[PDB]
Amino acid sequence: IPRLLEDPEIHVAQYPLDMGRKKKMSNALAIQVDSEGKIKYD
Amino acid sequence: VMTVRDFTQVFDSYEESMIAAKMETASEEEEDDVDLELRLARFELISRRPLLLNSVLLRQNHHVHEWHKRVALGRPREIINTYTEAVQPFKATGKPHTLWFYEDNGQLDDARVIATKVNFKQ
Amino acid sequence: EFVTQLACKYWAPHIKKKSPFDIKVIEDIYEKEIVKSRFAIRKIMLLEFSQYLENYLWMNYSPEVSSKAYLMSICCMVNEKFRENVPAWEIFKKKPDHFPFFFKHILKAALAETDGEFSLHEQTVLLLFLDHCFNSLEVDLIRSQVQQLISLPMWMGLQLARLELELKKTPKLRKFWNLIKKNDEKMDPEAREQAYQERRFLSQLIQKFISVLKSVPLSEPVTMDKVHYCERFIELMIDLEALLPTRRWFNTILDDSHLLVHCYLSNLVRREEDGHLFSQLLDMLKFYTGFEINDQTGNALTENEMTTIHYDRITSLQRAAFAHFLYDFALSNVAEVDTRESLVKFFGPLSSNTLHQVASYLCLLPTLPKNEDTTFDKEFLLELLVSRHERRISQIQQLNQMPLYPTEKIIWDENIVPTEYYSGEGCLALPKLNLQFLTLHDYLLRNFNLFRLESTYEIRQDIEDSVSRMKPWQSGGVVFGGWARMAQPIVAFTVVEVAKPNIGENWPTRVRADVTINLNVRDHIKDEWEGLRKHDVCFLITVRPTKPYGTKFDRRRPFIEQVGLVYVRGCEIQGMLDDKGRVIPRPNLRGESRTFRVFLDPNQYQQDMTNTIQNGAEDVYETFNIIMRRKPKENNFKAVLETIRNLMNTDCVVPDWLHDIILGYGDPSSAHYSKMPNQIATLDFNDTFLSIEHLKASFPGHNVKVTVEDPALQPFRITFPVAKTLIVEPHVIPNRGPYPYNQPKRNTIQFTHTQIEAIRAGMQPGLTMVVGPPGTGKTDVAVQIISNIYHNFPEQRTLIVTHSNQALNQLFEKIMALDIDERHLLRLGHEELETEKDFSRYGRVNYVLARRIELLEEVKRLQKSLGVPGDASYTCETAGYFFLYQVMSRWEEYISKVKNPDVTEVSTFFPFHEYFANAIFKGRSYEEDMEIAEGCFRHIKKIFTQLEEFRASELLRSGLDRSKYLLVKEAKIIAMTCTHAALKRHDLVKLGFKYDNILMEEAAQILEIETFIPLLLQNPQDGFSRLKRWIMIGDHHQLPPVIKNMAFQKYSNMEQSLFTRFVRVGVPTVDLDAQGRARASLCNLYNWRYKNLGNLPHVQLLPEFSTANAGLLYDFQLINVEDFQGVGESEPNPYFYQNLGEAEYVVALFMYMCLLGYPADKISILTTYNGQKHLIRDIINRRCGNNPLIGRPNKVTTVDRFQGQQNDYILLSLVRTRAVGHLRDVRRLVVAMSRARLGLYIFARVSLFQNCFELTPAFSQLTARPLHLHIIPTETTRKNGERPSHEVQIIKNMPQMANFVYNMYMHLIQTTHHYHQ
Repeated sequence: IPRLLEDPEIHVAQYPLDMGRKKKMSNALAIQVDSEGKIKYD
Repeated sequence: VMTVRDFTQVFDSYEESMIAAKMETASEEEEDDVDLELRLARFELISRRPLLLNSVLLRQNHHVHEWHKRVALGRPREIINTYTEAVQPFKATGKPHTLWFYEDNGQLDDARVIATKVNFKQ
Repeated sequence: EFVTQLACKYWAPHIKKKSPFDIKVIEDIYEKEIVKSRFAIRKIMLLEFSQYLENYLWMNYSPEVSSKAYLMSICCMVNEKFRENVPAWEIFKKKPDHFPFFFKHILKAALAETDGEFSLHEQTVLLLFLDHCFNSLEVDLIRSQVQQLISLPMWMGLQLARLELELKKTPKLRKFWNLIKKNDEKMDPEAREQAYQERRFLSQLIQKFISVLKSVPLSEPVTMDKVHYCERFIELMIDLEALLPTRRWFNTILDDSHLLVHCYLSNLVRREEDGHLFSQLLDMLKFYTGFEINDQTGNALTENEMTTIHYDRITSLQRAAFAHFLYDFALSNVAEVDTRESLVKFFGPLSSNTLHQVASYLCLLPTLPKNEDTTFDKEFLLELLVSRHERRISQIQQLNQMPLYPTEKIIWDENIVPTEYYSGEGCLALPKLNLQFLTLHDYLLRNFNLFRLESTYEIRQDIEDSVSRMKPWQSGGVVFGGWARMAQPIVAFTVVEVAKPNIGENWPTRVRADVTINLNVRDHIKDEWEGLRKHDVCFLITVRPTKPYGTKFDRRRPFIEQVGLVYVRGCEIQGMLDDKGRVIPRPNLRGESRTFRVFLDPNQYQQDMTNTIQNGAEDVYETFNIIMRRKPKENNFKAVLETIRNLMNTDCVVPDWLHDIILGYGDPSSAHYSKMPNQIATLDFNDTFLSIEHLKASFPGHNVKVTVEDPALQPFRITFPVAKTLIVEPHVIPNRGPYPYNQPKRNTIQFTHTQIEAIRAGMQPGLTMVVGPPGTGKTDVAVQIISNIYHNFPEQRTLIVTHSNQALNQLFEKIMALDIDERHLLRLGHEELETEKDFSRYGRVNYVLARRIELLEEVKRLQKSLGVPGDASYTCETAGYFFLYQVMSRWEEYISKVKNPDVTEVSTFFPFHEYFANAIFKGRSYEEDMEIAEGCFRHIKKIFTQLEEFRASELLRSGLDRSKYLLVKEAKIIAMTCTHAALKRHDLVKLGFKYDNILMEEAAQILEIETFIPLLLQNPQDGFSRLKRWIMIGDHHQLPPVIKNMAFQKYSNMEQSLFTRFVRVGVPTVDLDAQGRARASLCNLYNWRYKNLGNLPHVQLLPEFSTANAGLLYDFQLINVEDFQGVGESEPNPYFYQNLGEAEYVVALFMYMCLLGYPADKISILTTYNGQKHLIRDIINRRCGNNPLIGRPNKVTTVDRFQGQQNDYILLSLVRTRAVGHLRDVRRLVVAMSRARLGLYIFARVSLFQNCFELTPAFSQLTARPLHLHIIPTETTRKNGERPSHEVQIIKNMPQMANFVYNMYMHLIQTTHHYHQ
């Protein structure tokens, strides 16, 4: 029922937070956290 | 508007003039409300209570009980003066006489003015 | 087969010999047919239609044979006649002897112990029957029985203390009371006992009701018979209370019983479903028990009188309080203590015993004996005292707080908005129209509510259809699976203004909102939505759909659950916005989005807001998702309601000689011209009479004396006495100038003496009512009255009001042939021009403009003929200067010379020879030439009189201001429809519209309230109505105003016109008695319905009315049509009645006539049902089609849609075979019998309609001729009576006819060939 990202049975396209629904081809290289900790800025 | 003023004077000369005057007051000021209350004192009662309700909503402040007094022409209008006093002096007593010392009433008026509180106590 | 076989054996009509009366038939039918079928409506209908009451029940009724079954059977029949709207009392009027015995025993039965000999349903039937009686006091036979139930002696049913209280209150009553007690002494013991029982009936009936009411459980199951008894009882209470003769003494009785307090505390009203109708009826009763009228004087109570009544009650309560109990309450000012809240505060804490004691001191209850406990509940005692003394808001304040739009809480409530399925078995919470009303407020409010609720029904149909088509589905949001022409999804909605209330009123003076729609639609629909204009009413709708996507809708199922209907609110278009944000040389907007600014009902807004603020209800105005528009012509309800409310608010100043008649009481003849104090002695009848012979013949009962003996000198003035002698003075029309063509047009109609009585009456002050049967010259009478008033009273203005624009076209057509200046004519309307000249505001402004040009040119020509220099053209202004300075001066000098004396000097000193060169004196005598000179001056003066009137067009540039001048000042005759009058009353009053005389046509086609409204299109003058005359012309024996939902007719008689009510009331009428448009033979089919309706000479004597119809032996026939392929009447869709056998026969006859050479256009085809209309059309196209030898009939339509219309030949199909249907309404019959000038041919199941008692005077004539069509296919100059010089063949059925026409046509296709392409 929700119709927004906020909120299988639904039988709707729903994308719940931010999974992209249109092509972007974005450059960004995935930020990563390892095990417990850190954004792997190295 | 000057023609409306002269016509208002013509209504002042006088039922139709009363209509022109009541329309002049209802046109949309507390002194003018006193004037319309004077019109209630002259012309004509529940409708006067309604216009008085309009004057009351316009300004809940102490002559309104006297405006209610026209409806008594009085114990009930004085009761309205009493309830208005609860909603806020001598006016309720005047309503009591209508149902039927001025110096102390005057010091009371000094109390009615909008160590000072101690004076209100004295 | 049982009831019908009995009917055939014992009482059925058209059966020569019957078995003798047998009481067991009555006993058996009642027990086994009526009671056992649970009073099945179809059984009761069959009995009633078979004439059970007229032919078996009543004429065999006597005291010796009277039984329960007998009494009940009579009441069932009478009740059913009311349900069917046919005359209910005729057989009792025929044999009145045993009615008093019968009536008294109805009373006994009604009071019979509950669940005793009579069941509760049976006693409900008796309640309804008695309701009909009280509603029928105009019938002497009924009134003479009911009098004793409702007169002053009924007060012996009062508590003794209350009686004394009333006699002290009205001391003059006691002597009448004493007189009653004295006359009672002169009675023998049984007559005394009977009198006392009658006097106590209503008060005892109330006690029976109260005990029935109390037997209703709060939550446990209840039998419907108890509910319905209580409902019908309140219906009876309302009617008794809403009629002054029944209210006068009974109102006190009802109050003494405390019925209303019992009812509001009852378990029944507390049952939300079971008691809902009871509650709504209760609210109506409450309105009347507290109605603002003096019971004894019959006058409406003023505001001061109301206040005094309320103050006196408190005062007497305080007196009792002070002396015996409540000390603080007793000493307080009235306003302190008189609110419901204050009263509960003061009396709520008291014990039951104390409250009983208080009530006893007010004579409301008997004394509570010392040390006894009261038997009454504390809540009863409290509510008794509180409701009696609390502040009440007035009827006007109550009205002014009513929203003008229906909400979802009203639209689907079938207690107040019944469907067309309403049988008439239960009652409705609706006002009733009959004869009388209490006051003007009562009268106006009944019409207000009936109009309000009836219009709500059409709204529901509009809503259910358009919203269903949109297919609202769940998506928790809404998605619309379909589209609708009349409704759009709302894209945005915002309240943009909530204005402050006027002083006193508690609602905003104005609420506005912006509503946006997206016109993503077909351009036709885009145009229609953009076609919305100011004052157009739309509805704002909230759906929260219940169904998943794709779910089918079923219109048979409850609409609200189907679409998830939550809210309905009305609104009124102010205007569409433009791209500059301005409320709308209209612009071309871009895109598909459109925003409208609208007005919301301020009372509805306040209630919703109050509900939100006080009770946490959601804001309705943030939820709308649909907006629906309507057809403009069906959507005037809000404006009419507003106008009526405004009329109610005003002092409603109608003529004092009209007020009582309007309310339906007092002398119905008191406004007749012979009883008006300002009756005019001498009248100029002008061109009314064609000769002195015509005049003498116009007054059969009078002696005519002429003021001049010379027969060559014999227009006429007539002086009436104040005694059978009329003084007639011939006079000469003043010469109008030297152009003989400027002599006036003249009336050519040789009016009958009856038509003359109408014209005479219309010229006099007062109320003139004219009953004009089909073709009796209503229109000629009307324009002659208008013309006579025009000439006799030049200052006076006449308002003409009709129902249709057709009638207006007819009036103006005939007006044009009379001596009436077209500058004095005006026609208002919101239309295809059908008259030779244009009398709209537009046409009249244009005439004035064009006439001004021509007249200013005449002034220029006059200037030059006088040798006055000046090249400038004249204006109306300088023309005026010219008249006084150049024209009047010359004339005055001239008159000074020749009128202060030879024939020669009349011409020698005549100042205007050159101007009239294009046209003078005869030189015979002074008197002649002088008058010729006078006429020349009148000619010139008329030019300048007109120019002075036309100056306004120089001072007012816009066509709208120019039209205002014509409406307010220039016109002397102003015409419009009653519809237009209702819509425009507000504007007309604001303009200062004035008029002296009203004439109406089609008066019996106009709704009651739409007849009343034209009386008040102006302000009072010096405190009185300016209205001098009211002329109404109509025919109550023809069809009534159209009520879309006939449930409002069945229960409320909402179709009844004011005209019809006045005739019923007994207002004297002038009954036109000579028709001039149809054969005398055809006239017989309906002239039985009227008073002495015969035929005019030209109908009697002209050849065109005695010439037979070619190929048909008879000029009219009723043709029996049995089954075709096993079917008679059919119903392919519900209520879409058809009859293939009849239709095919009718079409075949039409073809037969066309093949004979009839002018196809001179034939029209009529039927009583729309289903048959479409079927006949269907057959016309599928059988005639592309046939060169066969044209099309002028119309194929229903009888109801052919009112006021006619053709030479009418083919009529009655369709029905199972039941008679709405043709039983004799008015529909009369219209159906009178649409033909020369030929009427009717196709029906003859047996069905023969059995109908009301239709007998027509059908007994129709069956005097064969029921098989007599044709003469080889045929004209044959006359109506002469034996034909051809073969007469008899067609015995439709298939034989369809055969014949086929063969006839196939012979004509081979022998002829015509050629249209």
